[PDB]
Amino acid sequence: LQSKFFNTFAAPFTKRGLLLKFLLIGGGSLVAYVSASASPDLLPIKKGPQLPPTPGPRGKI
Amino acid sequence: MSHSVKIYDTCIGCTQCVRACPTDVLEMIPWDGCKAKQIASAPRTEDCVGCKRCESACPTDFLSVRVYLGPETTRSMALSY
Amino acid sequence: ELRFPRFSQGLAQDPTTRRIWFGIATAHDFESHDDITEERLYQNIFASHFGQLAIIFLWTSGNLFHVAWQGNFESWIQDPLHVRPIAHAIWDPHFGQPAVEAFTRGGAAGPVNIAYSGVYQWWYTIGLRTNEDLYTGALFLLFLSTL
Amino acid sequence: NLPSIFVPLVGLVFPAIAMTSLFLYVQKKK
Amino acid sequence: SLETPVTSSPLVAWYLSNLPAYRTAVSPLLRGIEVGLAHGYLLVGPFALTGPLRNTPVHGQAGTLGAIGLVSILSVCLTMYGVASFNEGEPSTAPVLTLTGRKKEADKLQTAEGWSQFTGGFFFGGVSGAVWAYFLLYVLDLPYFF
Amino acid sequence: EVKIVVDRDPVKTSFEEWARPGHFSRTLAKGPDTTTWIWNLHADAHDFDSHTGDLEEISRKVFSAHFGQLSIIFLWLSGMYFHGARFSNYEAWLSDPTHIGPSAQVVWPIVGQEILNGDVGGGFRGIQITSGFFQLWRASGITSELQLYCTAIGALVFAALMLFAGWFHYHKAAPKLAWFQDVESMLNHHLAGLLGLGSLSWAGHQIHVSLPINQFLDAGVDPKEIPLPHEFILNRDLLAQLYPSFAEGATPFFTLNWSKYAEFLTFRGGLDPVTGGLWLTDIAHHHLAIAILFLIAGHMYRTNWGIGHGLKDILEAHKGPFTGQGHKGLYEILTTSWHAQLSLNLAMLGSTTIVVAHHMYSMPPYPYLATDYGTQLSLFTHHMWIGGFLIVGAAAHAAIFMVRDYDPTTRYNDLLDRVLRHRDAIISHLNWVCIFLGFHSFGLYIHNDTMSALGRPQDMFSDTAIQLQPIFAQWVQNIHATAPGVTAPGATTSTSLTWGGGELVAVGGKVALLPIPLGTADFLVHHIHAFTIHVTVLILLKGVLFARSSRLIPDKANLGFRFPCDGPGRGGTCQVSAWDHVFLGLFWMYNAISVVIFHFSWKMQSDVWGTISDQGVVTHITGGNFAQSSITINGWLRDFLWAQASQVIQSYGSSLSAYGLFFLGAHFVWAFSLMFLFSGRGYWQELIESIVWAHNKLKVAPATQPRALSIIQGRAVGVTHYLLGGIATTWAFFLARIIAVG
Amino acid sequence: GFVPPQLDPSTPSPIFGGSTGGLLRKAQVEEFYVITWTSPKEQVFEMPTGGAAIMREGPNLLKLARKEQCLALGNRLRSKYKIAYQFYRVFPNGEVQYLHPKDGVYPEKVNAGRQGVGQNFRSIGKNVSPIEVKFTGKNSFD
Ligand SMILES: CC1=C(/C=C/C(C)=C\C=C\C(C)=C\C=C\C=C(C)/C=C/C=C(C)/C=C/C2=C(C)CCCC2(C)C)C(C)(C)CCC1
Ligand code: SF4
Ligand code: SF4
Repeated sequence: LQSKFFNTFAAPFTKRGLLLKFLLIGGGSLVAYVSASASPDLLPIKKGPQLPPTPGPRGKI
Repeated sequence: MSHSVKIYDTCIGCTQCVRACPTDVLEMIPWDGCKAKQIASAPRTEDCVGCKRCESACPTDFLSVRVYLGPETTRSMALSY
Repeated sequence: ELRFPRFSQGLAQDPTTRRIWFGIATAHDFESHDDITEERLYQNIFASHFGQLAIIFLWTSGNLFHVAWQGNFESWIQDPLHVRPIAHAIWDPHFGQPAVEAFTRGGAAGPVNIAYSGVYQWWYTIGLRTNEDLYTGALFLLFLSTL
Repeated sequence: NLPSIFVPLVGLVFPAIAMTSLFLYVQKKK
Repeated sequence: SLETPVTSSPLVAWYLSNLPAYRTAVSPLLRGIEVGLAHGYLLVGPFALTGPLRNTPVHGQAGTLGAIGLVSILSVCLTMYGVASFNEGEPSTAPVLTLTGRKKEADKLQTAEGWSQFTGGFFFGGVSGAVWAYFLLYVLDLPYFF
Repeated sequence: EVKIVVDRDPVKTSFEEWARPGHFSRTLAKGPDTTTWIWNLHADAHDFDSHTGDLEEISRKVFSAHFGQLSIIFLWLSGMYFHGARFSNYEAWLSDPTHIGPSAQVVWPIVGQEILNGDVGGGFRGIQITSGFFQLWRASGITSELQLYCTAIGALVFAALMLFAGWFHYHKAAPKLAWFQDVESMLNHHLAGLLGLGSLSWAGHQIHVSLPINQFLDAGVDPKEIPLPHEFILNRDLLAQLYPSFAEGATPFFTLNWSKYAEFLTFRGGLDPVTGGLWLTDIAHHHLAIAILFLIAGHMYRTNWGIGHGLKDILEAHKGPFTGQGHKGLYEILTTSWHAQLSLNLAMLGSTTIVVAHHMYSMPPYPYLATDYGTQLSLFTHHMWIGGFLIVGAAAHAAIFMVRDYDPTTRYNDLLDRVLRHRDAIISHLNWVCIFLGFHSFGLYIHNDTMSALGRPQDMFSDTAIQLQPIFAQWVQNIHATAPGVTAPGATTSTSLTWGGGELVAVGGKVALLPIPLGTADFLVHHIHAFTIHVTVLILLKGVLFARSSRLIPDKANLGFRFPCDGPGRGGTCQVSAWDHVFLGLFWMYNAISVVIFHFSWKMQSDVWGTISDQGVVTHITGGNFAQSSITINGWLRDFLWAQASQVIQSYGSSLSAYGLFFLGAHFVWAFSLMFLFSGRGYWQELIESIVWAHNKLKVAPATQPRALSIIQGRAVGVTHYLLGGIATTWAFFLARIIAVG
Repeated sequence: GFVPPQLDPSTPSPIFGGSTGGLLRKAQVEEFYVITWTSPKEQVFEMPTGGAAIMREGPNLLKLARKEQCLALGNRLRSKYKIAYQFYRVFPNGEVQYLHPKDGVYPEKVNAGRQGVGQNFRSIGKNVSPIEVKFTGKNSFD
């Protein structure tokens, strides 16, 4: 019963070289998109410091 | 053929190596170039593990049996797994 | 050879892992390879020197371009004694807010570290003045590396 | 901006594909 | 060899023989997807609860997507190991002798194509297990602590 | 049965041999054809078992060697007591020990070292000491330089007597085998005789001399007019004045109503605020009860009579299902191989030394001891070091036994056989545990340091962040603090004060002990200790179990205990002898001890030690930054290692300046060790060859042919120099810092 | 050469519990070894890879992983109890090979019939420098 669903809903995922291709391109695209679409609320990098920094010793330089 | 053994005519036919060969490599053969009329021979260099204990025994001038190293194999490496 | 490495048959018969190790150390070496002659050795030397020069040129092109895209040379001219240099922008997904704070220095819009390699005094002594100069130099160097 | 696209790629996916390619290579047996 | 009660006993051999990695009476792809969904339900827990966004209302989706990514990486690794060690027409290397001595048919799970089916099943199952753990942890989520 | 059989005059006291070195070794006695001879001579002097084949002669030799050792120990004690008598300020120290630095060593004013005789108070000048003798000499009521003088004399007498006894028992009346091999009576005596009667006689010396004079000094009197000890036993009326019960002779004891003596024998517990030390009544009750316990224990084994057990009759009964035949025959193994006994005893002695180190600080026995900071610290770390060394020696000699004198044909056993039959499983599982502990106890520090340097403190491992709580330790501390309530009514307070309940004991504006809380830092340091100990055990146990034969070399045992390698064959076989396993494990034991002692120093100076204000506010010596700066290695650098290294580095031009100088030489040797540990031999052999040429050119080539040290000796000299450097560095650091600040 | 092999049969094994020193994947895939000897009396002997066990009367049969262990045990049996022995190699195809004596007489002493595999009739100093033979297959010791 469950065997037919498990076979058919993962049928194209059986060829191995095709599998490497799909997994790698999908992982790359996914990480690139999620990092390019990262929201600043969960990442302290996607926003700047937003405060006036400190000057180094000997004036500023 | 993994490692390599060489024997030179300064062999005094004293037969310490064979008694100290761990894996049955060397032996003696009838020669005419010493009193004992016997010289070394290495027809079993496959199982030559590579420990120098053989030539760590030869009490000659500098040496008379050399153990030149080479590539590796499954038995020349004491592998057991 | 039937398997890596393609330059020493004696290694390829090592089922022990040290194969891979000595399949790295003895690659550039040329005497120890199998079936190597004199003129072949020299032609290999030539190709290797060309590769090395390509690497060096790409390296300096990257230096120039990175300064030109995030550096400070232009507004560094105006006061080479009160504005620290800049190397390249930081993008580190492991930072916390105070990290981002303590790195945005020298008058930038984000975390940046200070260029210490002395490249500013070099590119300023010859007399370069604008980012466009650095772009042109980077393009020239990149084309030279490809050549 | 552009860093967010490139740095993750040259940090994870490109090193991953390089490593798996060299793995496949060194494990070859003709 | 030594045979302690651990390595030799009725219940331990029974248990180890019942889990999918040795029940040769099933298709290898199905054993693969079973172990995949097993590990999928497995890994979501700590990854989500102790992730670097746990103090955020997004921590659920975050941990789940991270679990999915780890599953994908490990499926890649499985396929890579298979293509490295398994040739495409050569025989199997699975234990073909049981404890009694019944000469067993060479386990198709230990074949190139069989390993490929196993890898695909494991990947799909890991994805399903992760999303199932998500839907059971953030919709119907009373009787647990998290 | 058992008798007094001995033999008469084997070897004559003739100097015939002293002029012929290496008389014992046949090869050595021939002559030094090269220079390695004079290394090999010292290298195998004490190797008794390689000089004969019968246990009788080596047993006689070790019997004499023990006397030599005891003579050296007695001479050392005599020197100590003398230097206390003729060169100390001990009387001035007794006058008031609150703020007078114990000094017991002056230096001759010759080469500018007068500065060494720094200011120690009490009208004295001398190098300050930290051995801690003074608390003992105040416990035993010495209180007079005449006593130190006569004690030194008696110690010298005993030393000469022991040396004599040695000479006589080896040369003239040599014991025989059936004496040595007779362990039943030895156990019987040493249990009943030595330890028990020892503690009993000490309880005597305490209840009849120490207790009254100490109580008088606590009342506060110049020890000049304090009544002499013998005048406290001859005339009873003094002790009568002190203790009413004590004026009842011996009736309340014999007549079983012992409660009368309750005054001077009691079970108070805790510490004594007058001196922070232990209530001497308690320690007397302890020593006496222990004496009785050892005496009743001593009567186990049948020796000559018909009662009592036999050490052969006890083992063979035990034989379980899994193991099978049990301990059958083990009695013969532990009676026919000295090295086995040496290993067992060294292990137990190292463990006892460690537990003594621990129990010392947490329960200061002596009076005015928990307030002389440097003394407490130095004692603890010394005992720790001695224990570590003893343990490593135990493992080494166990390996030596495994190699030489083990044999299944006659010294059979069915237990050790099983153990060896599955060595691989043991070593594998211990190795995996070592990896697991290493990861989850050091990577935690690495994660914490990194998440600190990345401006994410609220993702750290501490009390203020993601939290790890040592709950079992606090549980045990609560139990120990609530146990004197119901479980142990006969007590008054907790067994010590370090348990998490009670008040603090402070004398002379300084604190001595108080409750000790455990933070996440303590969890982490405890797991670091556990990991390092597990790795040292892994190294040494692997060495022992694989000393016979490994799956790499099949007949390792035949090649002997201590040999450098088995050639570069089969891919290289360097460091396979058990000797090299011990060479490795030594460094790891050093590391374990070093981190343990650093942790101890920081925890004490950050949570216990320090000063107390007039109102009662405590300001610890370091400010109590442990639970917030022990969780980052960078912290260890900053807060503890760098900061508390000041007093040693500014120490030039002061009394403590000596502690400064060593702080460099300690490092230097420390360097030097690498030169031997890293290089090989053939290089040095060729260099020596060229130097021999350069000399020979001038007709100077010595007949004692120069030779670069053999491999094993190279590793030995390397490891010795390294241990010396490390221990001397930590020694100088500790002494300078604590004696300057504290 | 009237020095025939003996075609190692299947004879009983020494009494031993079985332990972690036995064979591994290697023996089951590549090769292993079997040593065989006749014993004079049931005694005790330490196996190469751990502990000790007893032998039986008549011929024995012990299996091992590598030739070195077999020969070490054989030298022990020849120096401790003065008995002869052989050891054979096996391949997963089913082949059996006879290795150690190769004539019956120990290789320790002379026995004409052995060839001269690997001699150089010149002292060690006569070897030449790698430059004289570079860019070739040959080496100095050949
Ligand atoms: C004068 C002279 C010189 C020089 C010298 C020098 C330069 C030296 C140096 C030295 C150094 C550069 C360093 C050193 C160091 C030392 C040491 C370091 C020692 C130590 C010792 C001891 C004895 C210790 C001990 C101890 C400790 C502390 C720890 C443990 C415990 C004990 C107690 C054991 C010349 C050549 C000109 C000439 C000749 C003479
Ligand atoms: S290497 Fe030297 S020792 Fe080892 S076998 Fe061959 S010859 Fe005998
Ligand atoms: S080398 Fe030494 S041992 Fe080997 S044969 Fe010649 S002489 Fe006899």
